[PDB]
Amino acid sequence: GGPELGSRRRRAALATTGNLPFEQLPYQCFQDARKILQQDRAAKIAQIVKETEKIKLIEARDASEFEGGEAAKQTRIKSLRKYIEELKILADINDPEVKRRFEDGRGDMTKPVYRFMAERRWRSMDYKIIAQRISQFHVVPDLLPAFDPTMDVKLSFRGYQVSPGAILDSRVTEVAPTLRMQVFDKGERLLTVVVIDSDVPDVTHDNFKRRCHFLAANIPWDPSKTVLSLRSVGDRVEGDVGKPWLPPFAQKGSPYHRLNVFVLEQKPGAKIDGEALKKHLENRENFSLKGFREKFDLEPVGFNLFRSEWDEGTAEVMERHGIPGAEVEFKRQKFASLKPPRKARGWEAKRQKPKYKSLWKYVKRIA
Amino acid sequence: ATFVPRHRRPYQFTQLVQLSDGSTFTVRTTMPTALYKSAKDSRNHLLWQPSDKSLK
Amino acid sequence: DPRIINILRHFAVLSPKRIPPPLRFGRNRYLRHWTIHRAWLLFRRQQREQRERILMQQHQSMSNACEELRNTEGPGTRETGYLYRVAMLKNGVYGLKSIPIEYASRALVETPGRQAWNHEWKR
Amino acid sequence: SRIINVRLISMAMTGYFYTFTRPRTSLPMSMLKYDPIVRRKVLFLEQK
RNA sequence: UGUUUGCAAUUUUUUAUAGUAUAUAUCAAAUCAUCUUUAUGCUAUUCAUGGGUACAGUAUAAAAAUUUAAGAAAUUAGGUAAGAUUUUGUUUAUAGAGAAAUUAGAUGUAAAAAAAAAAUCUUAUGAGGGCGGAUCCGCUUCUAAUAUUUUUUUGUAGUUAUUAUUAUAAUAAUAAUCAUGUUUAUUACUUAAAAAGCUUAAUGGCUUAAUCUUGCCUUACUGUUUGAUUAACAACAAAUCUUA
Ligand SMILES: [K+]
Ligand SMILES: [K+]
Ligand SMILES: [Mg+2]
Ligand SMILES: [Mg+2]
Ligand SMILES: [Mg+2]
Repeated sequence: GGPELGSRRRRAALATTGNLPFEQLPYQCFQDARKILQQDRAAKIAQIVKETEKIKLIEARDASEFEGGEAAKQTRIKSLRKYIEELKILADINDPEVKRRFEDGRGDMTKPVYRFMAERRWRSMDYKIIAQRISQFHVVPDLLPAFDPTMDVKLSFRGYQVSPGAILDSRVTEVAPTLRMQVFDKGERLLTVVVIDSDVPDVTHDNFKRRCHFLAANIPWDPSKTVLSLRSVGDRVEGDVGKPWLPPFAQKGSPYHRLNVFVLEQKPGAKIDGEALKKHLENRENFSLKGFREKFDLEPVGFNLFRSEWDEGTAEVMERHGIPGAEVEFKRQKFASLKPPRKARGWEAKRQKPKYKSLWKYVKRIA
Repeated sequence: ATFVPRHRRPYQFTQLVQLSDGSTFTVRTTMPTALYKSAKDSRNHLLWQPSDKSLK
Repeated sequence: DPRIINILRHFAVLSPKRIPPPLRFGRNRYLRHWTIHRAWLLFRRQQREQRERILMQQHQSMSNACEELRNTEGPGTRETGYLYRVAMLKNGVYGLKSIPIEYASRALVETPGRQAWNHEWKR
Repeated sequence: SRIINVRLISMAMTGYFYTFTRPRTSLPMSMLKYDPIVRRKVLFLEQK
């Protein structure tokens, strides 16, 4: 009856009740509803064998036979392959234990079923807020022309999970964040993580420039991995660090800085050279995600946001890492009226010089 | 903040309705009666049984 | 007045504060209800797909016969498709006496009556 | 005559007040306003 | 012992442990007033006010309750958040019901899925492009994206059933097909103008909210201050909008 068995209710209910599987509980309706789904899963598995053997026949068939050639043969197998995937999900979407295993976090993410429910959970709320953060914070069209996130990305600083688009302190955001990424797609792909600060103020040209605060690539990720620590990118996990984590900072006077954490997927069998990635940032002071993505043929999949402004701990954080620019404050540009000065008008305004000293009782000290 | 109204339904029973022909079916109603014996109905009305001569 | 109070007492019970509260199920009960819910919806699908399959088959049979009937000729010196054009007429279909009241009024019943069928009916 | 101008006196006893109008055939006014003397939101009540 | 009595199911936080940042448990708060006597009484039976007896999944005697409709009324008008989006009139039908009373109606479409070739601009804080004078400016090629072409096409399945041939299967055609979802479905687009509504006449505007409904509120705040109304009213002043 230890903590390794669950909660107090389970540990308590597991000693006063009988040992019997949940599926074997002798309840009329529950056992009568499990018998309907029982023969259904047998009918779905019986359909996966009829559609599986139907692909072999179409696979071992000369393209000349098909009136449409090889093009009409790949569109018929495409609809069949997709029709099998839906049958594999419909064979366990009604299982009562599969729902229990996924809710308890003990579900295997290497199976289509668990990835289907895991994706239906992310879209319910988490996708909605991040889709809103992309639009409201003007990530699009600023960084990307259009972006529809496809994977979940939650970043936490020193254990504490930070919500999307939250102004964090310069001391909290001093160490590499941990990414809690969940991928809902099959296979293992290389993921590229790029943290770009899009609000660096350039006073010389009166505009903002983009500065990359972190860059990594060649990070193998499967749908079974959850946590990724940006500290050990080249020590524990495989990866190439183009630029180590730079402590976010924001000079006094300038508005809050947006730090966009982007996760981009590399195409199959495309490993970025460890020396060509550290050369891209050389002599590049306006890191453009658009151009960078187009050169390595990457695709944005996940994204998260967190802002950072001037705080009490900003000055000290710059001292440790030698970040220059601490003794620089920004003041709002003031636009004075463009109307040329004009002589004052009125009876009182005319008679305000020493000439009309006898009429100064009507002109001076007016409320 | 749109309110979620809760349904206000009265108690309902399962009633057997025996028509004038002796046939019986089950229905869901609010009345407490158990069996409703119907002496007059469409099966004993000339308008619904114009060809019947017994009722004519 | 006393009879009216009896009426009010009925509404007072249906007040939002008096009616029962929303159900509160545990996990095991909730999961069991989920299976009962899941199966019932699937069971409707099977009844729906079955009911819709029969409706489709019947329509195909009508279309086959009608399409074939349109190509035939006769009887005798009658132009091709005369019978097809006559069958499509809807004279009285939407009238008052379209469908006999007796046939429609009779419905399915859980148990039969004293006389299930009347064979003594005379024209 | 139908509308009167009342004075909402601060309950911090700082002497600041707010003047709003209300009909005579109504209840006295009572609001949570900002007292600039203490620079905090306190309870303001009608004078009478 | 708040939270439904058969078992890690929402979010964040607290604490503890293992652990080297993660993992589980735990705690608090939010969301919600679900009603909680394990029997002490009742019931049947039996035996002398009473003493037993009952053996409980077809659950039970063993708790069916133990000490006067506001969601029927109020036309409440500002800040903020969310949800709803023709509400007017006309017309159709509808016991009492009539010229005149209430209610229900009153457009259509889509929801497996495309790939690919060039061309015409336009854009780009794309290639830090090239050439003149990384970012400014004038020239400019290339890629990318949007738009456009009636352009150049290719594919248009799968599933259920029908028919035809072929040896229950295969092939071809035809019809249907948003649907793993409490059919009252749902979601998106579309539905002339006028009208209704928005403190009050008229004009303009709003339907993607400025209308309506609901939750919490009282910024209908204090001081100073910016730029304007082609330098308010063809001066001044009292005014109107606006910024920090
Ligand atoms: K309001
Ligand atoms: K209209
Ligand atoms: Mg208003
Ligand atoms: Mg109307
Ligand atoms: Mg002037």
